[PDB]
Amino acid sequence: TSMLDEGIMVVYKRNIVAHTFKVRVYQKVLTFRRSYAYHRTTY
Amino acid sequence: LLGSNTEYVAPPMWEIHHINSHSQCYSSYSRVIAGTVFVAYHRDSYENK
Ligand SMILES: *[C@@H]1O[C@H](CO)[C@@H](O)[C@H](O)[C@H]1NC(C)=O
Repeated sequence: TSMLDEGIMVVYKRNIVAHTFKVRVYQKVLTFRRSYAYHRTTY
Repeated sequence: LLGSNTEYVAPPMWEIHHINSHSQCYSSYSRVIAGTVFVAYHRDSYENK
């Protein structure tokens, strides 16, 4: 007593590259130096 | 008790050369900003030991 579909395949990832976008940051920088004064040698 | 600024500063190159050829630093920092030079000493009124 003697005695399989075929096709075309496209595979896809889950994508992991996190989304970039630029951001504008507005801010001010106040700096306070302080000094002493005697003769000609500022401390 | 009042404030406490503390700033971290690079020595001058002549001093770098001193440091690593003698194992010692000078007890004074000096930096010029705008016109005049400014200067700090270790304990107050100290010299440049
Ligand atoms: C301390 O001494 C060094 C060399 O002896 C000198 O270059 C420096 O200007 C001095 N700092 C002072 C006098 O404040």
